[PDB]
Amino acid sequence: DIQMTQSPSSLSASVGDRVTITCRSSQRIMTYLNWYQQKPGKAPKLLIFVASHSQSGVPSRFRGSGSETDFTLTISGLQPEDSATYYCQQSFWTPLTFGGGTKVEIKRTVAAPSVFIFPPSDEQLKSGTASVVCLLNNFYPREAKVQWKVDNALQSGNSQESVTEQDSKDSTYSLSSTLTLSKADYEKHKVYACEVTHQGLSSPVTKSFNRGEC
Amino acid sequence: EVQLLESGGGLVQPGGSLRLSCAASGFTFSIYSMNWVRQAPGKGLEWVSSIGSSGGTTYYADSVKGRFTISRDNSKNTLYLQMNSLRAEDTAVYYCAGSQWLYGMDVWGQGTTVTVSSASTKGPSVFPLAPSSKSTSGGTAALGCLVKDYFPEPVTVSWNSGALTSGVHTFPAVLQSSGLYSLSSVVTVPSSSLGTQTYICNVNHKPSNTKVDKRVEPKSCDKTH
Repeated sequence: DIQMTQSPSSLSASVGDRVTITCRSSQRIMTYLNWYQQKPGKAPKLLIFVASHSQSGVPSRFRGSGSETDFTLTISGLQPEDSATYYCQQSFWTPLTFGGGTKVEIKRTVAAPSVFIFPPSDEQLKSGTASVVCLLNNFYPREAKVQWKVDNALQSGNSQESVTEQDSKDSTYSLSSTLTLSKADYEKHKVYACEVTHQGLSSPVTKSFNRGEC
Repeated sequence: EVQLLESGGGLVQPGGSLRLSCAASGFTFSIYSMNWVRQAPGKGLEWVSSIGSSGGTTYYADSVKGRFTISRDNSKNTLYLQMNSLRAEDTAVYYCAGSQWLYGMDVWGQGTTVTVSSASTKGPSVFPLAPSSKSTSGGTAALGCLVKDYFPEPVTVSWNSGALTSGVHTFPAVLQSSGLYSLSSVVTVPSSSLGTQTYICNVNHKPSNTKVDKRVEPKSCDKTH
């Protein structure tokens, strides 16, 4: 099999920067190599084919080069919507093989998360398990820590986190921290708070609510 | 438009079968060589099989060789993938991609997800995320939808049935210890319009028949209830 190895595997660049992705084939594939862009969770899209040729409609800032064993994708003037994973795939010989991929993250200024906290719904309180969600919205960088508090008692091991993929417009991230408790354990306490510690926050932000108050 | 639409995926127990179907419209299907390319969760793109435009000339990755059988019906403009003797690693989202000769795959479908597990299907419970009485960041208030206790992936959340896509953040599914998944879908809207606008999350889980439209609304919060 013809083996495709891409470098680097992941990188971070500012809007307007030049990024260069390298693709190497274990055998000579001539010029038949394709670059694919894939936004996270979405379908891949053909960018370059026969290594130098832009697909119709593709932004001109994507430029492929290289031949034989050595190939390069150059993104000139990086744009926010360029946040994605890129793959090279050889068409020269069967079986068709892709590269491992290159994850391109957009580097922007540090942005503080907007924190909202949602009590469990009345309907969920019927299920014997209560979930309270903390929303960290539109922040950079991706690193954050949610400190869950119940009656000021510290909580650990009861929470799970999801983080969205980078936004294609403002290049920010959003995070959700879900605190899972039993209904009886939820009704015994009063104050529920999530303390968010982030680089863009001088001191931690805390959003809180009282169990019965609202 | 140029459309490839995949169907026939879902939950299947290890060792069983399934038939993936891909229908083409808006381009000449007769002259296009069709491909299947899957993506395992967290993994990269993997080419599984492809078929020549004339049909009858097929190729397979050494992974699925002998198990998967690719076919096309040009009268129906449909590409088929028959997946037999499935394993756990075959779990992935499967794309069909059209390509012309060696020029690469220029036409892609939306993808269909194939889950291979011995666990039964389960439908989600959909709970509202009620916006707070203040929620003053400025005019922006946050509200959302909670989708919990379902299996397998994926689930489809829309807000007001595709009418409001702006500010919508639907988080990746978290696998719980119960073996099921959960995720939330949230949106930021003007706080002054909370009482004026009706906000509804439309959740759809294909492995079950579950389709739920949950109206999200604020409450009094003075007396709660």
